[PDB]
Amino acid sequence: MKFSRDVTSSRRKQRKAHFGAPSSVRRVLMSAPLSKELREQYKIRSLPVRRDDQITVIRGSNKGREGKITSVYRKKFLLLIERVTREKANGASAPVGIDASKVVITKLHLDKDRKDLIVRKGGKV
Amino acid sequence: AAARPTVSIYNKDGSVSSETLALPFVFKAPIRPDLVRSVHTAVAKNKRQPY
Amino acid sequence: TKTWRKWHVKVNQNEKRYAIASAVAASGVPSLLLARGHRIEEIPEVPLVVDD
Amino acid sequence: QRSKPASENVYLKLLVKLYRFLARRTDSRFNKAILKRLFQSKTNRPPISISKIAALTSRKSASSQNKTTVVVGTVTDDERMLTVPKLSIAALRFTKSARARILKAGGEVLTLDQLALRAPTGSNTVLVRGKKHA
Amino acid sequence: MQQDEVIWQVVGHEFCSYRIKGEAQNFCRNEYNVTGLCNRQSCPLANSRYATVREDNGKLYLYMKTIERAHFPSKLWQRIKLSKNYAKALEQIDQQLLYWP
Amino acid sequence: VVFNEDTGIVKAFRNIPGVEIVNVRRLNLLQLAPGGHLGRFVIWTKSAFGLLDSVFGSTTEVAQLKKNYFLPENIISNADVTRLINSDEIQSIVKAAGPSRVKR
Amino acid sequence: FIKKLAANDRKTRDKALESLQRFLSQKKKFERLDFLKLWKGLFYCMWMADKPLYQQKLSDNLAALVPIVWIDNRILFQSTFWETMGREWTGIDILRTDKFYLLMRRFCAAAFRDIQTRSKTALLDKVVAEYNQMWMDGPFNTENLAFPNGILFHLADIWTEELRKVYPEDVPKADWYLPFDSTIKSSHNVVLRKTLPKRLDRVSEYT
Amino acid sequence: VNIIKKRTKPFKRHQSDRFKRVGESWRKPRGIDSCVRRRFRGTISMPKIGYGNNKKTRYCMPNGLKAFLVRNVSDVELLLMHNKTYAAEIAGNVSARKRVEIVEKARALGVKVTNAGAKVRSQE
Amino acid sequence: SIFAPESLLKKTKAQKQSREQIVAAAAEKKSARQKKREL
RNA sequence: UUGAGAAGCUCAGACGAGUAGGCAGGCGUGGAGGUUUGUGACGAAGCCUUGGGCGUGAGCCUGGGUCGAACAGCCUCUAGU
RNA sequence: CUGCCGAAGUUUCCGGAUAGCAGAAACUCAGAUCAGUUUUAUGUGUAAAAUGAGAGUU
RNA sequence: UUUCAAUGGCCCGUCUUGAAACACGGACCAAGGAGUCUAGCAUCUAUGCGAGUGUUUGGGUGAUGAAAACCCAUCCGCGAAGGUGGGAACGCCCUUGUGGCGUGCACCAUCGA
Repeated sequence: MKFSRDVTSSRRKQRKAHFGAPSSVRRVLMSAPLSKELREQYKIRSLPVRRDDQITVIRGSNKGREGKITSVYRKKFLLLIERVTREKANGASAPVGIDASKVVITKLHLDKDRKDLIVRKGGKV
Repeated sequence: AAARPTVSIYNKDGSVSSETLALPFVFKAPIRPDLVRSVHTAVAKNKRQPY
Repeated sequence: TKTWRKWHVKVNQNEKRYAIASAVAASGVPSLLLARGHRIEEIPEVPLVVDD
Repeated sequence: QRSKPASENVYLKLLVKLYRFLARRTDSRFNKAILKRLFQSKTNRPPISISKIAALTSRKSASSQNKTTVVVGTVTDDERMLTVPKLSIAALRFTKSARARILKAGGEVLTLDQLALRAPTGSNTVLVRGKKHA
Repeated sequence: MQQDEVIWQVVGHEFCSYRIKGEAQNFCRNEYNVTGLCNRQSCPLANSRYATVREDNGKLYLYMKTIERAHFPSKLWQRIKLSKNYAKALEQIDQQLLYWP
Repeated sequence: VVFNEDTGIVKAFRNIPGVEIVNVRRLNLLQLAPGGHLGRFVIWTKSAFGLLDSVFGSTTEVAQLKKNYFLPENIISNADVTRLINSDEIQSIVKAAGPSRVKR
Repeated sequence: FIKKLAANDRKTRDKALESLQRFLSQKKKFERLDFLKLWKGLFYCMWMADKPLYQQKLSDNLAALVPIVWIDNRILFQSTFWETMGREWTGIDILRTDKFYLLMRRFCAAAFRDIQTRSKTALLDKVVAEYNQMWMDGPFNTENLAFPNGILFHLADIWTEELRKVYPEDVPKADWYLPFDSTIKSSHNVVLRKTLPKRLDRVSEYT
Repeated sequence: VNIIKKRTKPFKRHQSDRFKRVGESWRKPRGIDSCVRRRFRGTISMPKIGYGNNKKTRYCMPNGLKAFLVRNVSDVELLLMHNKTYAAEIAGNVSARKRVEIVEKARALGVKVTNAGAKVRSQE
Repeated sequence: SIFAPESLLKKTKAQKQSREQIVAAAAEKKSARQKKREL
């Protein structure tokens, strides 16, 4: 149960926060789990999604099929996965979107900032 | 009013203990479903907000 | 609708203590516990007392 | 007309349940009278003071013997009189001041259920009432 | 603490969680009802001494409770097993429910 | 769960769905008679149970903690009527019994 | 002693009884108050006796508690029981009144048995009068109205019935029926006076 | 004691046929000069306590059983001892999954189910 | 085993006495019925 | 003989217009604490339908067709009913 | 929505206070009083038999 | 259910009028839509206490919504300032029943104060 008066428990106010959030607040709302062996390697539970991160879809019609994240579409909370597409009328590919909390991160894109983030949360490489 | 003088205390492990407590005098007081209703009826309107 | 409606209701204290002494008394009768929906068909004893 | 109390004291619906059986299964008018007065409103059941009861049993020739005074209603005390006499009383309710005063010096207080198991027919009982005018 | 009269005056009339308000009659969801209706003779909670027959995996058992075990919910319902032979089943009930109403 | 001292009981049981913990000295009717209905399942503790003789009192003595408060005194002593009626002291004096249902 | 008698499990209530075996055989005078406190414990020992076969074996165990008490305070032990059953008789409830009827039936029979035993030592008229004095200041006292009649009707009903069992061969002349003849005479409960002979089974063939 | 009714046709509201804003639910006509309220000839009837049916037959289906609404499979079990007078009506929102559990249980119990063939389909 | 609850022995005695009284009075009332019919 | 929801069951007789008005018991809507260890993507609510029932009646339960995410029976509380 | 009771519709003084009708309660009585009643008889009224109903109060 | 056959039945609400006559209001359907909220007074009933009574101005307190609950100090308000007979109920009887002898509630008559 919430006890702080700094937090709120309002469907109206919490949804206002969710869809009124800007990108620098949406980058934490779009997080992803880590693979079990990788989760314990860095001793961290979940990390925010990122372009060029190798992931496997776990839920939906595209369950199981892996790939990377071509680009993270923050304004609608979606992940664009290469080769996970859809045949439009005109034969082109309109790539379907997957939410960040369904996929699982298998291979991270090791940036200098990501490494600091790992060791910041009591982790290690 | 005669009823059940002693109650038995249960340890953490679940086994009864040899110690006992006399049933408190409150546990024989009148049981009044109407009086509890018309008091809960009132006392429950005391954390209300005005609209 | 007016905010000065009667929201809070007065009960004498000796009415409140009676309703609560009665409320405590009826928590020692197992029948009034089952009949309220409590799943205490395997409770070792009522009133149920543990140690400190 | 009156054949169900307006009350919701659950224990008064058990007292009536005892005196509905007694009234219809005995030939005494004490029971038929007691049952009627268990139906009366709170206004119609006046408090009857201890001193008024003390005067009634010890009235004129006295000779109280060990008769039991019975009243449907409360029996409030009277601090204006010091020495309470020995009394056996049955009533719906007492006041903690009165019930102590009867108990401390003399006999005992009873509820209508303890009178019934002793005098189901109203055997040697004085049935009093408080002043109605108020 | 254990009165069939006050317990009934609550459950019977104020609120009992097992009663189903029918159109003509009230039914009791309590598992230990020998009749299945909400009555005064039938209700398992008011009656301090009670006996019911209910099956448990293809075998009919006779469940019985007493006033002197009414305060311990775990050990409240003594149970015996009724034999397949119907005639012997009825002799079992009488020799166990004897001097009961 | 009715306790007497806070040392970790309130933060133990609280997350358990439904289990409410309230002190002995501030028992609340919305927690002993929820919905207006009597008979909430209470799990006392030994220190709390022993204080019950002092928070409520008796019909003769008075609660040490609630000033000048005596428990209510009832309309009757033996609340079981079927014992009052079906006793010898009454059934020995009632007149004869008619049929429960009179034939037409 | 007292607390364990009214325990919530029989395996500990039972063990209190044979621990009471030595206690009631003590060779010293016991005040009435100690017996009243004891008898509450024993009254609640019988209160929760569940099984009908068991609750009629315990009555025989409790009736057998009479002759083992010292001869001096045996009357006091009997007297307190009749007092400690008169005051709590209203508390009992229909399903629990079938065992105190028998329990009172057992004890009222144990009173006669003690007379038969004491008749061998002292004069029959002396001990019977002393027991008769026990009924005068106890259940059959006209001064206190606190005593229920349900016990008094019961005692009359089973008075002579257990007199024959105690004396199979014959009963000698004695004031066996004096307590009733001293109640239907001057008792102020007119209903008890009126309906006592109609339930008694008094015979004057030997008295 | 057979299931006999003092009237079949329902009581319609007066002038409820003419209008559509006027509902067919029976409403007592309180019109001061209302001749139909005044019980003239050629008018309609009006509900009276004289139209009540036999108290040993009220709530009884034409086959003699009184409908009893069972929500889940627990409810169908308590009709064990009234199967000769009550019929297990299955609630309208009970899914086809539990609907079979209710009908198979009730068939062995001996009780009669009124809507036992709804949303389901047999297969041999 | 189980000597019957004596609260029932009280009832048996009362009902037997009531049975005896109504049975005894039946002979006289029936006997008076014929004479009443003859009259 | 089981017929103690004693607020129950049972028996007997007479009676039945109705405005103003007086009294009583109920039906229904939104929400509230308790409850049904309630119902629901194997289809909630709603909607239509010469499907079947229940009640003197207010009203209710159900079948079929649409429908697609919630809802209800019971005891009380409450009102923009 | 159903069930029960259900007038007055106007005297009388004077916009009213009364009354009356209807209720609602509390009382005391059926071994007591009554009646849009009828007789008997004394002088149409009055007083005292039948026919019925329990009647009277606040 | 539609339809037919035989018998029937002057448009509803308001207002008017004994009654109608009327004069009004009504094209149809959906939704919205009118004794409510509050302070004062009196009555009836229910509950708690009862020569008392009323925690909620406020203070104490409340770790799990803490605007709830629970507890009480100093005031304060509102109260408080004999005989006679008829009688409810009961006992004693005793020719029982009938009644008498009594004890006599609430209250009413009476004398009273």
